[PDB]
Amino acid sequence: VRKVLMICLGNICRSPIAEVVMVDTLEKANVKDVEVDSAAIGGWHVGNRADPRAISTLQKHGLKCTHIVRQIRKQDFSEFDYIFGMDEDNMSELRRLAPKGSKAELLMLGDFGLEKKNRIIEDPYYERGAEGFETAYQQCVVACAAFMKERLQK
Repeated sequence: VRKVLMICLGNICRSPIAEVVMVDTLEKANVKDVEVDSAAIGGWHVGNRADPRAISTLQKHGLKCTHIVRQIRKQDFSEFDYIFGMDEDNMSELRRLAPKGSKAELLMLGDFGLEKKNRIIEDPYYERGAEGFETAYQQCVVACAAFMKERLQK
């Protein structure tokens, strides 16, 4: 099995969408030997569910989110083949957390598929509405497909 882990700062807005979109993306491609999970850098929301705006955004697109927030752990860097951050702050945090020489490949999700200017998946939490969740969703749809096609399907 190949294992993919989506990471964002709190695991209530961005990475649960990326996790759900990746699973949906694998399903449409009939790729069955890839497991997907998500987790948080920080611990504020551990035990909670995704942001209501993330849940509603996925529903809008016929997807469901039943994920429970957990925090990343060091053994993640030995269990997962691919660990994805959403933005450059994510990448810095993952770099400092990864045990040197651990097997996980650290990638930023938007380096796949998107144009350069659209590669950062921005934290939507502090906006009023859910527009920032929809754009994260659109980005994940493009990025996840491209990653799957290049790296997972060769």
